[PDB]
Amino acid sequence: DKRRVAYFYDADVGNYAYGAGHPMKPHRIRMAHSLIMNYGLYKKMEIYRAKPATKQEMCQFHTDEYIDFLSRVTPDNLEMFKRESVKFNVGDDCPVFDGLYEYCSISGGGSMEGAARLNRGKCDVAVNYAGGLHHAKKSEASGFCYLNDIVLGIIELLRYHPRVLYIDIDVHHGDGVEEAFYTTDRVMTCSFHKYGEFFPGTGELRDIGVGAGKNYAVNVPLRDGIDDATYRSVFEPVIKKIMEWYQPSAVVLQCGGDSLSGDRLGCFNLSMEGHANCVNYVKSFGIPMMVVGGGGYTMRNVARTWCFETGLLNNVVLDKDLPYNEYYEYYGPDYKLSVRPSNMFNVNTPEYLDKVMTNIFANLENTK
Amino acid sequence: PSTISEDSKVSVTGLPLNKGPSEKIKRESLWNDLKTFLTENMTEESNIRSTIGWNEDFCSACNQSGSFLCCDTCPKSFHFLCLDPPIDPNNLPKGDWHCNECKFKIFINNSMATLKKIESNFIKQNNNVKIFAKLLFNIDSHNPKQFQLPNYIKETFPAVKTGSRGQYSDENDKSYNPDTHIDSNSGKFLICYKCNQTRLGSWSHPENSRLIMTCDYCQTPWHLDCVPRASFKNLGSKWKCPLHSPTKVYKKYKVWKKQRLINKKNQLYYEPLQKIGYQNNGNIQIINQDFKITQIDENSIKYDFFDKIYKSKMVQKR
Amino acid sequence: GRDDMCWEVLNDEWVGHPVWASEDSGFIAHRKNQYEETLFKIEEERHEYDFYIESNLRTIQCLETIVNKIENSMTIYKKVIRKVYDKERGFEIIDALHETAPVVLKRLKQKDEEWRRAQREWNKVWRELEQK
Amino acid sequence: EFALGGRCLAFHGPLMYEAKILKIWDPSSKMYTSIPKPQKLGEDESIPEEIINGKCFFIHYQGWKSSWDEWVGYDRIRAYNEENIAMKKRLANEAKEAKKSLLE
Ligand SMILES: [Zn+2]
Ligand SMILES: [Zn+2]
Ligand SMILES: [Zn+2]
Ligand SMILES: [Zn+2]
Ligand SMILES: [Zn+2]
Repeated sequence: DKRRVAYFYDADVGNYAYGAGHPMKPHRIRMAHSLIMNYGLYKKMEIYRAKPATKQEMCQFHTDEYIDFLSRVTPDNLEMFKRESVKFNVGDDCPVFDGLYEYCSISGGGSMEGAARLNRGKCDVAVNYAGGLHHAKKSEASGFCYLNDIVLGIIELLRYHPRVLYIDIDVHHGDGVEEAFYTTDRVMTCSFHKYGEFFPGTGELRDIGVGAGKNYAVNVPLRDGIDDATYRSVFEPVIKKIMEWYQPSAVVLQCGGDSLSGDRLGCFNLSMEGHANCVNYVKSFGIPMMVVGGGGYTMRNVARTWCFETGLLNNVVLDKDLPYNEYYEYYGPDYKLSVRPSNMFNVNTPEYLDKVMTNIFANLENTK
Repeated sequence: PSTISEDSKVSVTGLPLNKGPSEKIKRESLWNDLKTFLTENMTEESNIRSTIGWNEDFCSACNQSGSFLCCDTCPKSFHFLCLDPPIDPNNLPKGDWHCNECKFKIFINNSMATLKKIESNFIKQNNNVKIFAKLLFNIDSHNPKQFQLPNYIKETFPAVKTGSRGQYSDENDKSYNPDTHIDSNSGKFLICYKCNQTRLGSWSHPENSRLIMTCDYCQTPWHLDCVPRASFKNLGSKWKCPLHSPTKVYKKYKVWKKQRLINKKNQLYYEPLQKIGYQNNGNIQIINQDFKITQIDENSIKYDFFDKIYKSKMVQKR
Repeated sequence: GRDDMCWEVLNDEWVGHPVWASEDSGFIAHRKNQYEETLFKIEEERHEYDFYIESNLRTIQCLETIVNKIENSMTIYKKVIRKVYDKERGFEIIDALHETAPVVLKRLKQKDEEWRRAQREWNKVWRELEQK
Repeated sequence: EFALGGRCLAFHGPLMYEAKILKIWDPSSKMYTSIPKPQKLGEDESIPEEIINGKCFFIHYQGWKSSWDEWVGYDRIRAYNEENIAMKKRLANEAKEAKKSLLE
């Protein structure tokens, strides 16, 4: 490949914390950045600091009342803000902190600029881990997400590409993104997620899309604790079929750390290389890529995961030994660069997976 | 002023973040290619975007908790929506608010003169509609309430129940575990209908067992793999295997529904006489006069199916 | 900001709202052992320490770039000033700065020193606890 | 309706008493099935001759002590349905009216 990889990072993303016990900390972005920098990778990517987005750009997908409420709400002014809090689901699940507007603007600006750079051809690989809030849908904060900048990325890519493909690998289904393109045939959303009594709850197998988006939405229902050898086996053939058949011009991938082995909320049994297998397979097709970072609440794991992936995209394999980052204490007893899977029993039987393959491929048989 | 004397209060560590080890924890939690400073320069502000140039804890009407506009004359609690007319909490009345009953008891309720008021209202409506005059007068004395069914329409159907706050509820509301395959009352295994096996695997080899849900209606055991399913049904509705009637049909549109369960006191069972051709609904029995359930005489089902297939043949055959 | 193409490709008719898809019952979480919970506690304490230290360091650097200029990204500093001046005097002192920079800068540096010392001791404790 | 362990409602004079079934009698085999069951008539178990040859059942009256277990056949043991509940309530109301007439 030897792709020209651009990169985006704002130094203000590690200075906005959620609630004390809240599992969502963007500090993981910052030690992931330090993992990237101390490995000497800074000589291989084009580092940028994208401009934060403005209200006129969030109103492209979100609503004027929603954005206006976002720009004015504050922990100090909360007590008089009662109707909007319940109306837009901005209460406890998605709490309000000091720099919420700033963080949302940073994430949206970074992802929207990444899509812009992919459009102009400055890079064929744009990476923005700050974005990836695949749960909020145009009017409400959901799943700790407040702004679905991903849809802005696909909007900008569609400005140049006739077809854009979205892949979700977060153990959470890409509800907001699939909803944003449930009816259009330009975008395919393909979410690999856990299906059951899980927080998304959506992503049913028979969710091929409505309207013109019929047969243009793929949902992969999975059981607990899938491992690398099974995740790759369920991943690769479907991606092969979609690329061979839907044939997107652009493609967007959501790289969430939630499916990591031993995630604070995750339940999957993916190690480092099982996760990197999907990235390698995606980069194996040549079409431009816009990598974001979604789930993951074990920052010592997601930082290592993201550093390994950014090494992999530049077609290099990083060292297994740490370069003595600043936050050295975070990286366990051995201080290596890997995620060790646990001994739990994987319940994803081959027969259920085979039926899933049969259904998905039969549905795709009509997407030349 | 010199310094913040109340500087270190508390932190997540429990300590004020300025004390440190917390010796009790020490005894508890013990046994006995450059740096990032170069990022300030290689960060280039990219703005090449195509759009860069732009009293009570319940409402006295809903009997639920939530926003409460309580009163002072009468200790009542109301939801803002559960109020006639619905008042916007943004523009607060900012004054003494009394319930409709309180308003009537203060303005009108002179212990004897209330008869004068009701008589006057009746005589302003006796010439006009007067059957409703008493009700029209009296409903002005009442607080708004959430609408509920009158405790007997529900009883007409012995298949419905009221939820917690008053909601609808019906008959479908609801490591290695080899014991799930055992009946435990007959000692038998759970032979799934689709697979005709239990697929117990083994304790030595747990990776061969197959999960079973044993449908919640007719208790038929089923593999999670025999019918595609990701997880069990535990929180939501009762699972039902696909060996049950649809009870609802969309045909091209047109909608069909099966009648509800009524008390057998009011159930009027009926049996036809033609026994070959008799157009009935899905309300059949295999062996106010509107919910008659046909006793279908099962062989009539076979007959009706047969000539129906015959007609489906001759429509395309002739 | 919704452009015509945005009106074309988006979708506002069909929504899922997982609560509707959840039968309004809830979601079943995953089971985690107590060791995992202790790891979570250690991670949370580490994150709080490092977040406070990084915010204080960023504001310290900004105040240094201000004071070296006056010798002759909009909420971080106000937040850290309010945290340091937790006596509710942060509100007045922020505006007083907007019109006293060296004294607040040196107080921030002192707080940074104490926080880093406590962080080192806590790092020792955390590592000792985690290793088993 | 009529099964081992199932609920039942049996007549007793001008009122009914609900009970739970424990033994099911089979007059053809002269045998009853009980639950903690092919077994002959017990050494201390017997049924009245007017219900020894009928489908009799051993029932326990709820709200009554365990010493009031009775062998009641199909004559009084009715089918527990909505009609059974409505008719139990009907005769309870008639008993109430009889009590009120005895009083007022
Ligand atoms: Zn996730
Ligand atoms: Zn109310
Ligand atoms: Zn009142
Ligand atoms: Zn089976
Ligand atoms: Zn069934």
